Amino acid sequence: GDTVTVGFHDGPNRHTCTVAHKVEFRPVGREKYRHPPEHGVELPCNRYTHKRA
Amino acid sequence: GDTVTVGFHDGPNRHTCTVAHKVEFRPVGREKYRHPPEHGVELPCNRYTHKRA
Amino acid sequence: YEHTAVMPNKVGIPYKALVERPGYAPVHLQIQLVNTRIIPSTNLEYITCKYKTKVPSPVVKCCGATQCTSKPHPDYQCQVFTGVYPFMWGGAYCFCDTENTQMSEAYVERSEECSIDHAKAYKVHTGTVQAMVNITYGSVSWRSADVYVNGETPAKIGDAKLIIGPLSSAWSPFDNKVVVYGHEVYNYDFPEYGTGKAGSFGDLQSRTSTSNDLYANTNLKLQRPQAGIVHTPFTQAPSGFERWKRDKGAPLNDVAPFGCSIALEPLRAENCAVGSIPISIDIPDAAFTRISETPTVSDLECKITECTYASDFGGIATVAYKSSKAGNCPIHSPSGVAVIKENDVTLAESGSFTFHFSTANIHPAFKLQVCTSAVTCKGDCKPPKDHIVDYPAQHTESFT
Amino acid sequence: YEHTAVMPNKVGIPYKALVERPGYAPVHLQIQLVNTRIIPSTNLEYITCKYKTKVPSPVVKCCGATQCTSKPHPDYQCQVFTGVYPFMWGGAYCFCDTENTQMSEAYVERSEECSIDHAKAYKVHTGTVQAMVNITYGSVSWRSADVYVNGETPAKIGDAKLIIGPLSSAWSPFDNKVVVYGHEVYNYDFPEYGTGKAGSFGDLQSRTSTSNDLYANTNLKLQRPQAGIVHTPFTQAPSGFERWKRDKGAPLNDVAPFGCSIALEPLRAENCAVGSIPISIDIPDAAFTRISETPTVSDLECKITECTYASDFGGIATVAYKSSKAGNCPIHSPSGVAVIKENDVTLAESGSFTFHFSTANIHPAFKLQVCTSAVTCKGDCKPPKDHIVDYPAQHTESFT
Amino acid sequence: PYIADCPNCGHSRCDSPIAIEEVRGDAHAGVIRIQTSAMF
Amino acid sequence: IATLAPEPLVEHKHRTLILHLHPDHPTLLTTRSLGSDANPTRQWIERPTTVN
Amino acid sequence: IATLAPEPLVEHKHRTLILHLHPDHPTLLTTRSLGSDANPTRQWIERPTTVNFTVTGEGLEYTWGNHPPKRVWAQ
Repeated sequence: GDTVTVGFHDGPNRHTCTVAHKVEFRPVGREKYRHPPEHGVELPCNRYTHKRA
Repeated sequence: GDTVTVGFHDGPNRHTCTVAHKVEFRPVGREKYRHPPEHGVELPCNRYTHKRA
Repeated sequence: YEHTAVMPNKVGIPYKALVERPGYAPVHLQIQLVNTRIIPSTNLEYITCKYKTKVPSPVVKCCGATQCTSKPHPDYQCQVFTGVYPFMWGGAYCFCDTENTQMSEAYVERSEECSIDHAKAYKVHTGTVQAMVNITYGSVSWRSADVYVNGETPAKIGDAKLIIGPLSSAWSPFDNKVVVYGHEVYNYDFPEYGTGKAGSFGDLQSRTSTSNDLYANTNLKLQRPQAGIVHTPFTQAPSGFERWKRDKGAPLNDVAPFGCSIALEPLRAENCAVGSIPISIDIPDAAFTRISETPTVSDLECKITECTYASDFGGIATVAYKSSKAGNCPIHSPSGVAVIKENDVTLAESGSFTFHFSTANIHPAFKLQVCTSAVTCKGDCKPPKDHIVDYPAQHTESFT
Repeated sequence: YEHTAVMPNKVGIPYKALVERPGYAPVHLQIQLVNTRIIPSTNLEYITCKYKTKVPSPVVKCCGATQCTSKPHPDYQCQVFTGVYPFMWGGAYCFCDTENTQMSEAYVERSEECSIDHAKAYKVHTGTVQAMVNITYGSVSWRSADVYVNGETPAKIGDAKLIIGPLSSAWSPFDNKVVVYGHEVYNYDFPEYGTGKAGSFGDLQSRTSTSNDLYANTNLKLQRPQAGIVHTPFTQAPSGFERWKRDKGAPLNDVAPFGCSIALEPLRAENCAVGSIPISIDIPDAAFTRISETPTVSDLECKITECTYASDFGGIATVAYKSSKAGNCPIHSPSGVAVIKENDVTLAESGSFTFHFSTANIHPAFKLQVCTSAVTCKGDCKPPKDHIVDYPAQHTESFT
Repeated sequence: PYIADCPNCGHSRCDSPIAIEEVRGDAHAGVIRIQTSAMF
Repeated sequence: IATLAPEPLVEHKHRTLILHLHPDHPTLLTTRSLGSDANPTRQWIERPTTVN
Repeated sequence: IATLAPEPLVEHKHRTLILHLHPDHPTLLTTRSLGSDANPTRQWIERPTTVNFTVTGEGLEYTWGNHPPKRVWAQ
């Protein structure tokens, strides 16, 4: 996405926040997808964790 | 967007309406963005008002 | 019997030489240079990575100036600004209107990805190449040992003592200057630590990941925030680590010459098939069989039957073995024309046993040394049809 | 104004070049290559040290044989022995008299000194030389920064950006193969890991101190204990680390050429005075003084008064300064004949001030550039008497 | 939960508690790590 | 509130501007050699490019 | 706590160090003519000995035992 656009809903109001940021997702590999598939080989990508510890 | 797609929700039904229209947003400037940023110079764009008066 | 042998550098194929010790029975070799991992001498010059303009929160003095100082942060860009009216949650808050001062400061810092996703420069010298040479020797039938190339190093793993190289083919596929990224290695003339032009590769240049000091030519230029609102215009080149990932060059494991593969591991360049290696072994004399115990095979005859003018061991030839005793008989073609799949052939009392081989000359006139009995296996060969699979066993092309 | 300058590699003496920027006032240099520490590319090949025949306690079977096996300890020498009657505290104890068997076993092991008192081999490549270059620049008057030699590296420590080398004098005083011991470094053709003849250097050859595996050619030969008594004759060469400490060769910090010192530290070879270095600096333009603010000094006169044909700054010369303003005036002899102690001279309105220098030609006809005013300080010099102290400031010997 | 000045907060520059700084579309897995000024 | 492209990297040569350049988005660069010979140039730049 | 050999007697000559020398114990003396021609010397000295060293123009260094290394301008 050209931008990033964030927001919750308190309940009385939308109350969001939005920003510019150049985003892309190349997967690691000589394939230039636009999105991760369900299958294919695994290989060493860079990525953030689920966790807090 | 290639199209424009409008709609409210009365509450019992979606009840929307949609249409074709070629849309783009060039910002005024020699930069061909896809979206307005948070910063940068101000310069004389064309734009519609918030108001009714 | 210290069997010196010049030997082609090529990885995935044995080199079944023959020990011609005068006095006892000869013994075949099977020298397969399973690897040619290199590990040149190198130096970590600087990690680079994409910056992060981790802005320290600007000062806002409400009526009058706040002179900035040049703090020692890397690329500590700081510029005082006046003429604001900063809307912060209550409209503006500073009651003046021009004496409202805003001091923006921003320095460059290693990303969190710098630790992990980071290019890596090197000044690369030549170092010393290695190999996990298998020899399924003689009747020993096994040793898979890691060795060197420098021509006085033995490696007594198994029972045999073996001295390798130095190879003549000193092409380090690495250039002098190299950049490295995860696994893709780039023989790139990185500018240097301390210099890299902003936007260009190495805008951030940290010695290592821990190194708090660095060189950040990012052309970071702060601009004044707009229309009396709190924020920090940082105008900056996205990194030369951002590019160099999508306007880069191709990797040396995809552009090298003379047949190499690469790893972000000890910085080896595996399996570089080029030139020859003067290899010499001191066999254990116990492994020898004395000459008076192997059958003498002479008064024989050899002939091809279906010679395949090819790479895979398609060439075959019956041999009218004329033995004295019965048993094993190591074999080899001392001429490099023919490469043979069988090191050893079993023999009854003067039978016949075909072997497999491969050649490159239409009329293969190669000697065959069946345990001290030479013979010309002259004949003629046929071209194949089916040539799209990995690398050959023939490796003997010459004038034909 | 990026002041390129070829520059002799010599450690303990400044090189006060002069910035001739067209347009603003010139500025002197003072480039003192305080160090030339080298740090070639190297590889720890194997530590050696003296063995310790840490004998495992032999077996004594009392009636019949105990076959030994070749345990994998380094140089595991073990030999069964019969025909004993082992006196152990009660006379003998095994009641037989020939079936009394004794199995002696001994392996080689790193000494405890191997960790700490140990020679250390290396395969030594060339690497990249360094320096803590002081420049007490201009009016900046200080920067003492660590730099490199590779001719695109800056080091923006202070305010000036400076690019050094590559030097032309590639004599690495280290040879290819080097042994190292504590501080005394020996450019020795160590045989190799895995090979060293017993008694000769490297009888023990461990990759590192931790490395449990090694190569121990010590010629360890057990002999049978005497006359029915418990002990373990181990007949062995005392180490090639024992010798190599009292029948060795001399150290490279005592036999090197072209003037080097050494450390067991990053394996540098300090202060190697040889050849020249093409050095180039980008001064901060702020440090310049514009030309219209320094006094113009022309219509002057220069003459020696007591020129000393020597190394120490014994040469002197008054100068009939003929200034316009009054202030400082940087000075230098663009000819390398004369080396001057004073970078800068203060000036009243057209006074006179002697400086100090040193030359090598009997008739020193050297120009002197007193802040954009040249002058020949022609004259004649006198030889000294008192030549036994450290190294010169003259370093300009040529045809005279 | 910090509150800062969102740049195009629906209409224009408001002061949202979820004011977005440090967008990081630098990984590969379809993922972005974001900081709101809000501490949920 | 409008656009702005990241600053250029000015590089000197003899009567020649090398410019290593690196935008955010496609940027129309253009010039005017102020001689009565105009000799202008136009090119949208989205891919980072060293120009002259 | 370690060794030290008695100081030398430095004597000047033309590009030459005469050194009347007189140790306590056998002392390994050695030098390094700092030209790219090293021309070093080694000799254990236990007997007192007047020695000589052809010093060059650029310099020599001198190591009276574990006493620190000296250096010399002989122009």
